[PDB]
Amino acid sequence: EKQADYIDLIPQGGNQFLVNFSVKKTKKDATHFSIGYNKSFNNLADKNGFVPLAGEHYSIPVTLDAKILEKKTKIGITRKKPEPASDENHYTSATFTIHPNAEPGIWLLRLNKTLRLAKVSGMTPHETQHALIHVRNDSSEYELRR
Amino acid sequence: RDTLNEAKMWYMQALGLLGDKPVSIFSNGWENPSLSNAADKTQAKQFHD
Repeated sequence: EKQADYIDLIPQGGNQFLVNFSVKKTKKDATHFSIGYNKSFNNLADKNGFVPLAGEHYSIPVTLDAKILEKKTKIGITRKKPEPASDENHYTSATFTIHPNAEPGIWLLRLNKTLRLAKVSGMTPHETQHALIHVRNDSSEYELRR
Repeated sequence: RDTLNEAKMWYMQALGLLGDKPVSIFSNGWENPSLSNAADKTQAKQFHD
C-alpha cells in the first residue's frame, strides 16, 4: 500500500513452492512471524526464530497445491506482534493466479539472448544465465555491460 | 586416409542402428518424498493390485 515488501511465489515443482520477500520497515515488533494463505486461514510456516531485516532478500519454502493456485489465493505474511497477532500488525498480502498455456513469447526472447550469448562466449548455457544479473529496472544494456 | 573414411562410415552405420539419443528428463513429476512415505506397504499393494 505505502510500502511493505514485494512477495514472490517461485514454484519448485509439483506441490512445492517457495516465497522470496524483502520487507522494507523492520523496526517495530516480530516474534516468530507468520505467513497467511487465502487471506483468512493456513498459517503456512511459523518456524522462524528470526526477525527479517531492511532491504534484504529472504527465502522460505512451503508446500501447497496448484488447484487452489488455479483460483485467486490471497497469500499474506504476518510479522507477529508478540502475544496477540492474527492481522493486527503492519500486515500485507498478495493473491496469485496460475492458468496454463498462455503468452509463450516474452520468456523466449530471454532464452534467445542467453543462448546466443552462451554459444558466443563458449561458456555453458547454465553458467551464462548463472552469470547474468537481473534487477527489475536493470536495462539489458547494463546487463550486457556487466 | 581412405581407411579413416571407412572408419567414419562404419561408425555412422552404428549410429544409424541406434538412432536418436534419448534425452533424459530431469524436470519430472518426481516429487521429493519422505522415506517413510516412499516405503509404504500400501504403495506396493496398490501397485501389484
